[PDB]
Amino acid sequence: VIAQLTMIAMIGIAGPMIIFLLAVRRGNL
Amino acid sequence: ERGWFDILDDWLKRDRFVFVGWSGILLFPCAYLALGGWLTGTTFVTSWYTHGLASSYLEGCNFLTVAVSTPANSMGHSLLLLWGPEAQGDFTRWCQLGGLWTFIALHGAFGLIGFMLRQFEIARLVGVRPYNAIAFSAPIAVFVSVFLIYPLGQSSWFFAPSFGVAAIFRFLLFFQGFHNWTLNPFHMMGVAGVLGGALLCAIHGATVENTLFQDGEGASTFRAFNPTQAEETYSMVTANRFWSQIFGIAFSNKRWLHFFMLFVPVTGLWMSAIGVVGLALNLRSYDFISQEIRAAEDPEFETFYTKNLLLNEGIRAWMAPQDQPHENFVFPEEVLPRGNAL
Amino acid sequence: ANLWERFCNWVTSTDNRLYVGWFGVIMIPTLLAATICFVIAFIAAPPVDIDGIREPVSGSLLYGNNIITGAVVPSSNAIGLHFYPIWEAASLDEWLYNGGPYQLIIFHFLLGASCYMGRQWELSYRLGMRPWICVAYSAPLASAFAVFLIYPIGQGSFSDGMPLGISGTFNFMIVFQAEHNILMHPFHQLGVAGVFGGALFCAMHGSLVTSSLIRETTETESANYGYKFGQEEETYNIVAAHGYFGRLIFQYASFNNSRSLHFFLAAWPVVGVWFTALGISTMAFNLNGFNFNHSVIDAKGNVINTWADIINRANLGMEVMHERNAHNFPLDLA
Amino acid sequence: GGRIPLWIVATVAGMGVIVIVGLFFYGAYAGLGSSL
Amino acid sequence: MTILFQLALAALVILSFVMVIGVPVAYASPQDWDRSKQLIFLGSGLWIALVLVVGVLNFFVV
Amino acid sequence: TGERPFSDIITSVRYWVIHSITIPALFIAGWLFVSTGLAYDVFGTPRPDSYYAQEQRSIPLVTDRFEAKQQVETFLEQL
Amino acid sequence: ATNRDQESSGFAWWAGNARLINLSGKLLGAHVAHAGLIVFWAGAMTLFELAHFIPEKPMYEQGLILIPHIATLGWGVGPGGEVVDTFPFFVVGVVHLISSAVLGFGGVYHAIRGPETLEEYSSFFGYDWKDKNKMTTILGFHLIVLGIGALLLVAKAMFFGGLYDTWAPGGGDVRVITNPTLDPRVIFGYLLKSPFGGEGWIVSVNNLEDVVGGHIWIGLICIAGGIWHILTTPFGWARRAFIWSGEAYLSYSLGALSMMGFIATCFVWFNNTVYPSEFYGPTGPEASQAQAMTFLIRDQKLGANVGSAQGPTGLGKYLMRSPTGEIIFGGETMRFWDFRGPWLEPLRGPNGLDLNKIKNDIQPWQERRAAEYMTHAPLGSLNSVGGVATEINSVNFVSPRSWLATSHFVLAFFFLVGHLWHAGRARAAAAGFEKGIDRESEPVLSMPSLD
Amino acid sequence: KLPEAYAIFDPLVDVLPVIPVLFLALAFVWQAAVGFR
Amino acid sequence: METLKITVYIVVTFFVLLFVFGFLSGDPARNPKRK
Ligand code: CLA
Ligand code: CLA
Ligand code: CLA
Ligand code: CLA
Ligand code: CLA
Ligand code: CLA
Ligand SMILES: CC1=C(/C=C/C(C)=C/C=C/C(C)=C/C=C/C=C(C)/C=C/C=C(C)/C=C/C2=C(C)CCCC2(C)C)C(C)(C)CCC1
Ligand SMILES: CC1=C(/C=C/C(C)=C/C=C/C(C)=C/C=C/C=C(C)/C=C/C=C(C)/C=C/C2=C(C)CCCC2(C)C)C(C)(C)CCC1
Ligand SMILES: CC1=C(/C=C/C(C)=C/C=C/C(C)=C/C=C/C=C(C)/C=C/C=C(C)/C=C/C2=C(C)CCCC2(C)C)C(C)(C)CCC1
Ligand SMILES: CCCCCCCCCCCCO[C@@H]1O[C@H](CO)[C@@H](O[C@H]2O[C@H](CO)[C@@H](O)[C@H](O)[C@H]2O)[C@H](O)[C@H]1O
Ligand SMILES: CCCCCCCS[C@@H]1O[C@H](CO)[C@@H](O)[C@H](O)[C@H]1O
Ligand SMILES: [Cl-]
Ligand SMILES: [Cl-]
Ligand SMILES: [Fe+2]
Ligand SMILES: [Mg+2]
Ligand SMILES: [Mg+2]
Repeated sequence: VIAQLTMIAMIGIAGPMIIFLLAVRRGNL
Repeated sequence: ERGWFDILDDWLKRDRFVFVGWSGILLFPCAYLALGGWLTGTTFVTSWYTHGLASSYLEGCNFLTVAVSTPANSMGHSLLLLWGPEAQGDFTRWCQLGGLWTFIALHGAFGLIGFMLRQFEIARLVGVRPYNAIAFSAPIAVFVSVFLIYPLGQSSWFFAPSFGVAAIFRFLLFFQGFHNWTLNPFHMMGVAGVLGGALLCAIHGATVENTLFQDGEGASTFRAFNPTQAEETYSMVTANRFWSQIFGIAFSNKRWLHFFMLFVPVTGLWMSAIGVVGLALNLRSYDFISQEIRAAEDPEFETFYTKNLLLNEGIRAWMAPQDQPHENFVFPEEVLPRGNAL
Repeated sequence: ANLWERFCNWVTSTDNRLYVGWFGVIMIPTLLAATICFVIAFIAAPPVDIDGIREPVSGSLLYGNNIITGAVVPSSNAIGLHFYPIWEAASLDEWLYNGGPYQLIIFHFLLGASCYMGRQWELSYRLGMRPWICVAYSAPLASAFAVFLIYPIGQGSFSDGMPLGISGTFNFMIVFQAEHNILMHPFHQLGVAGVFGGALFCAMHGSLVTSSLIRETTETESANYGYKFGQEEETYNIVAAHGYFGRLIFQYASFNNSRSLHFFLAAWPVVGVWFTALGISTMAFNLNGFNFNHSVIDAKGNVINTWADIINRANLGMEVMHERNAHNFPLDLA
Repeated sequence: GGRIPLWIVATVAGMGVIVIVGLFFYGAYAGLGSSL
Repeated sequence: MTILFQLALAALVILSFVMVIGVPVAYASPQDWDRSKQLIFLGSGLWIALVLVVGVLNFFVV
Repeated sequence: TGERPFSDIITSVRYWVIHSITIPALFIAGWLFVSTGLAYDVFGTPRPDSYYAQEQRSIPLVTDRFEAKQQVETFLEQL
Repeated sequence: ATNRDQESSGFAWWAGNARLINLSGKLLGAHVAHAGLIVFWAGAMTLFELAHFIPEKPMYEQGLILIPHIATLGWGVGPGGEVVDTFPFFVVGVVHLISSAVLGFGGVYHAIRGPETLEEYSSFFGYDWKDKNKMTTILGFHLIVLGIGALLLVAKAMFFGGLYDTWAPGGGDVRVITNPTLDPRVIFGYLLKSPFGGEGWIVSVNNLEDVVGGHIWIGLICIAGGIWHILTTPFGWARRAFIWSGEAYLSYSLGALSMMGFIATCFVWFNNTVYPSEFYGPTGPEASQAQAMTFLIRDQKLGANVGSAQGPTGLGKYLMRSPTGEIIFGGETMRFWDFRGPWLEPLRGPNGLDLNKIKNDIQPWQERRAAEYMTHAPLGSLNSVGGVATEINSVNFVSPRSWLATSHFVLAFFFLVGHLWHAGRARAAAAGFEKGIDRESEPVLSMPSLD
Repeated sequence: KLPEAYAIFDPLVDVLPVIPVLFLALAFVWQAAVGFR
Repeated sequence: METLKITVYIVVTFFVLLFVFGFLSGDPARNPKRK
């Protein structure tokens, strides 16, 4: 259950992380 | 402006994010207490002592099943004031006796007064005709008839609607089984006004959107409108021709069209209210006597009207013992109406 | 041109008092057949053995009904989903007994109303309009398909389609609540939100525009005389309306864009009624409303009733009484 | 008044609402109200 | 073998997670495209080989 | 009108400093209200073991108007 | 940011993907990334099903929709639908999951890195919506693909282990199809069958020989049609009938998908050959027929003469006649007399249900299956309480049939809307009034008044 | 069940089928990053 | 019943044929703008 919530936390963050990584870098968003 | 009254008036009418006005001194505390009473009760308060029911998130209910339930039938039409002779200032006891019900019903009733005063007050300050306030009399007649008149005609508040999603559904089914409310022509005009209103809403919004003038280049057409522009954003002429050829008749007068949009659902809700006043007294539209006489004498005569009364008698027999616990109904298995097998 | 090209020109003519069109060519005869059969049956049809148990139910005015109790009664459960046209029967006598008029009415009606929807697309094309009025109409039309066709299909019988009468409709609602707990189904709840909201925004829009009509008429004459058909100037002041409504609630809770405002008026009841239609069309396959019967349990295991359980008690009353001679085995599975 | 970008504030507040609502659904299946 | 399998699969998982983030960010980054293009190609190769390895080793742990 | 836009307020570092403390403190206070059992006694809601006595076959329904408070009290004593 | 705003593209954000209409490279991206989501779901959902799966409980008690699809192809199952081996389930899920990373890769690349348009870069892959020849050619490519897809089903069925056959003599089992139905009178006959009761159009297909022959026909037809469309351009009657635009081709496809969604809903609801009740649970009709069979068995065991027992209405309590005379079960299930099922057919003679056989030949396994199917009727609540709507909580069940029918009715329905939306928008845009009425060339102002 | 050697990746497998929904939500994070232009 | 069946089949075929040929007869061109 802790494993499940952690997995879904890492997968959940992957999306916005990308956006943020591109925003900080002034990427082609 | 002069004296304290006029200074206060100045302050009340300031152009802020949330208008206040004089109506606000009534509106805001009563709306807020009615709502916070609802959220408080549905969150933490039981219905065990009044109905034999759980009714809060605390007890395990979900959004569809929580309620602030009516007081016990033994309470009659008591105001059930916190400081009244029932609770005697005891807050816990008050909650247990149904105090939140009358709390929410009466604050909600004064809040609704406040809202409609707010509609008269704002319209007067903006300099518009107060049609919105007038339209709001329909919600008022519904709230007052159903939440106040109805239980006042009956034995006690217990029979008012309880404030909850599933509780309201129960209220619906009780009205079918006990009052045969679907048969009632005042409810039928209500339905016509509500479904006709919804039809008028869909059809007017769709007609405007599909006879728009091209006033922009964008394939999204929302930006091609200006609040202060002189001209109609859609063609009444084309709309009129379209409906005339499709349906056979069309509006030609935009003032009529809009007035009609006010008239239909407002009149509808008013009619349902009158029927509910009738039901406060068990003055139902329950039966057609001529059908009963024929059916009593001719056991091969059957209609949808006879079929639905067998359903009602099923509803009464099967729901009453748990729905009306103060009656101590014990209905042995052999007396319960049932068809074959089921 | 040739005879055909003249015909095409007429059918599609923008100048007919009532638009005909290619959809119209299917719509006109089907709707006439449905209308005519309906009227004659409502007045004069004999009793119909709806539940196929030789228990004919009287629907027509001449056989002892009034406007409220009257109906065109669904076709026999013994037929099921079989196609029962007039030529499948040995006689009209038999056809009437078994509820043949119902199938004739609802099939011609559904085809006709579908074409009515196509026709709305068609005329808007002929007139140079944007095309989506027909989409708004798909909502009531879908609802009609739900109770006259999809539900029968799921349940295996036209005897369970909505009856074509007032009390009949109520019978259908009540049995439906018993069998599907429709009230506890969120698509039905969206439907209520759709029609209550539709009524509300109707009363609102009507009232906001009316309250804002520009002074154009005498203190004695109807204000409607203040608006002329086809006039180019807008007959009310939308900025004054927004000034009112934005203050009634708050500024951004209010529309100043007539186009997005009329969009919301189209979308709210149409989407909510789509969900209603889909409620009925999915309970057609017995995916039913939420069941919280005996959901709250005490420490020992005593069931603590909720309002869901009182709903259950009413549903049970409907269940055990409905079609009181039709069940021989303990479960009602369709 | 501009430091933290509105898109992040929205994505974060939006994730909070999901979490708290997901929790409420879990509780439908566990403990009080679970029918077990 | 059983330990070998599990690291290999964990490694696929981890590589995947770094590809998921890295490939979109790389592709839409203004400057760093020289170093990026090579790794994308490298990560891709490692990812493919790792799928085969887990695929083959499956038959030794199952 | 006048007030600072919400847009400004909720993107401002000072907003997040204040509310990164007040939001969680309220939430935790809400949690404790239930976890201590305090909610049950304020509102008079039964815990799972307090709906019925061990052998009781009927509901403690209020049947008296002016001594209902006392009935609940009696009904509460025998649990 | 080449036209990724409303000002440049004239499409608001919520119509964002309409910005892709003439950006073939970015649009290919959208499409490949999307197929990746589809293939992804298939693989991950399969794995999730397999992780949750208890082989000894019926699939249909486990909320499974994909494993049943795999099993019907004959993988992982044996006599009676018994699971003999879950590894094929595993293989199917993994291979989809891996494959989806590849599609996702391609999709993300074309969407975000490759050339936004493909016409400058390549004429083979580039296209203009209005190029009637290119459009039929792409279409033609996909027809060939689809054809091969149908022939893979055939290949599985005839050469790679066969298919699960609920009708297999002696009981349901996997079986190699050696003699598929080739006669066009049978295969195309199905298409001309009425959709009403006792007929059921194509939903009626009740043997694997027909299913295999049908796919042989379809694979050939589709390859043939693909070649045809690569080699030809549209005839002039077709040119004059259709709107030729991206948005219009979408709309046609939306209409065909809605239609297919509806067909799929009825297939899973009624059909127990290509949706074996062993995997999918009993049909509604089947479960209703099982209840009458169950009580007929019970009561006759108790001494009842089931043929002459008159029910309260005067119709036979257990047995009665259809409107064409066939012996059928009584009570409400009279409506379901068109139902056919392998646990039931042994009792059916030329006149319908046979009283001699009913009195003497009912085997225990038939009693067992009828009890099973009666008690797994596809009825339950949205929160998955199995039973009638008045049932108490206890049983966690909604039939896979209800999930598959309901989901697809909703999907087919909204696709129909999508079709009307796009067809009507495509018509208007082709004629040039999709943005509104020209205030200075208002058509209605140039027409004679109606009256 | 998954073959035993994979049991370790069990809770991961429990969460994957949700990933497609996250792609729809992601479009909205992304559009918010670019002000819904 | 047979003549009824045949009459109706003929009726329906006629109207269905009108609808099909009708939309085949250059429908896109039947609008007020671009033809
Ligand atoms: C506009 C604001 C407003 C209004 C109209 C109401 C109205 C109501 N409240 Mg609510 N309430 C409010 C705000 C309001 N409340 C606020 C802000 C709180 C938080 C403190 C509450 C908390 C609350 C509780 C806890 C309860 C109510 C209850 C009630 C009801 C009975 C009140 C009563 O009998 O008063 C009697 C008093 C008056 C009407 C005031 C008289 C004023 C006149 C004009 C002057 C007279 C003064 C007097 C002569 C001088 C002192 C007397 C001395 C000489 C002996 C009624 C529906 C009860 C209820 O809902 O029961 C179900 C109840 O239990 N309220
Ligand atoms: C929805 C309810 C509602 C609304 C929107 C209006 C609106 C209007 N009233 Mg009408 N009125 C109403 C109900 C309403 N009234 C009721 C029930 C009565 C008593 C018969 C009146 C008596 C009345 C008169 C005699 C006059 C108006 C007039 C007016 C107009 C000016 C505003 C005003 O005077 O308000 C008055 C204020 C209110 C209605 C709100 C009162 C708030 C109370 C005092 C709160 C009480 C708390 C309570 C004591 C708690 C105890 C509860 C208990 C059960 C325990 C306007 C058209 C005047 C007019 O027409 O001008 C041309 C006018 O002359 N009103
Ligand atoms: C299946 C869903 C789907 C797909 C496949 C697409 C695809 C696309 N969209 Mg549409 N869109 C969608 C849904 C979708 N969209 C929804 C639901 C909305 C409403 C919110 C929109 C609203 C919208 C607008 C307003 C616009 C688009 C545009 C586009 C295109 C350009 C994207 C871009 O420039 O991003 C730049 C974004 C980034 C650089 C951030 C990263 C994006 C990547 C692809 C994330 C990948 C993460 C993934 C996990 C990686 C796996 C890697 C692994 C395999 C190795 C692209 C073809 C644009 C357009 O048409 O361009 C001409 C455009 O302006 N979309
Ligand atoms: C064809 C589509 C389809 C079907 C028939 C099923 C069916 C099933 N699934 Mg699978 N699934 C799907 C797609 C589908 N799912 C997708 C897209 C995902 C990824 C999120 C999953 C991931 C998944 C998991 C993780 C699980 C299932 C489980 C199940 C079972 C129980 C489902 C349940 O309880 O729902 C409850 C009902 C809902 C959540 C309500 C859905 C209502 C939607 C949102 C209404 C909106 C309608 C329309 C689409 C919107 C249009 C809007 C309009 C304005 C245009 C059932 C067998 C469970 C199980 O038993 O596995 C063994 C389980 O644990 N599913
Ligand atoms: C059907 C979808 C599709 C289409 C029409 C295209 C078309 C194109 N691609 Mg894209 N792409 C796709 C999907 C697609 N691709 C996928 C899945 C990936 C990830 C592997 C990519 C990754 C990719 C990159 C990185 C590049 C392209 C490039 C190209 C261009 C040249 C391709 C070529 O000439 O090869 C000719 C043919 C071959 C080399 C042989 C192909 C061998 C295939 C893979 C085997 C047969 C497949 C078979 C039918 C089964 C398919 C699986 C199916 C069941 C799902 C052209 C615009 C290039 C580009 O745009 O230039 C700027 C480029 O650099 N593609
Ligand atoms: C996705 C599959 C697909 C699509 C989208 C198309 C699309 C096209 N085809 Mg191709 N075709 C295909 C597959 C496809 N084809 C296959 C597999 C074959 C081999 C058999 C062909 C062989 C073929 C020929 C021989 C011709 C086309 C033609 C065309 C064009 C016009 C077709 C038309 O107006 O039909 C719409 C249908 C009609 C006009 C017939 C009248 C409508 C009847 C009454 C409808 C009845 C159906 C009803 C709803 C009931 C359904 C069930 C039914 C079986 C009972 C268009 C480019 C024409 C062309 O331009 O070739 C270059 C043409 O002459 N196709
Ligand atoms: C009664 C009383 C009183 C009062 C109190 C109050 C005033 C309270 C308030 C309270 C409150 C004020 C509370 C609140 C609450 C809230 C909540 C609890 C919320 C929730 C929410 C949610 C859950 C969300 C949801 C959703 C939706 C809605 C849609 C979107 C999506 C979602 C799903 C997210 C007094 C003391 C005077 C006196 C005595 C009595
Ligand atoms: C364009 C665009 C978009 C979209 C995109 C997309 C749609 C994408 C997709 C993507 C994808 C589609 C991806 C996929 C991926 C996959 C992966 C990455 C996988 C891998 C796998 C693995 C690693 C496995 C493992 C295993 C095994 C082998 C065995 C069993 C267990 C397990 C599972 C562990 C959006 C909306 C955002 C917007 C912007 C633009
Ligand atoms: C596999 C299989 C099989 C077979 C199948 C087949 C053989 C199929 C076929 C199918 C087909 C063969 C189909 C067809 C379809 C068609 C359609 C769907 C059509 C459509 C049309 C349209 C849409 C048109 C339109 C129009 C009109 C009407 C008028 C003018 C204009 C236009 C052109 C627009 C069987 C059952 C044996 C068994 C099981 C499996
Ligand atoms: C059961 C369904 C029947 C199956 C038939 C379908 C197969 C396709 C056959 C197409 C052959 C007919 O082709 C089509 O017919 C009509 C009548 O002849 C033609 O004739 C029409 O031409 C123009 C088109 O602008 C019209 O304005 C004019 O009123 C009309 O005479 C169409 O322009 C032609 O394109
Ligand atoms: C509490 C609300 C009742 C308000 C109505 C009474 C107004 S009363 C009015 O008030 C003036 C100041 O404005 C004083 O200067 C004056 O002496 C007094 O008569
Ligand atoms: Cl009934
Ligand atoms: Cl029965
Ligand atoms: Fe309007
Ligand atoms: Mg819980
Ligand atoms: Mg697990």
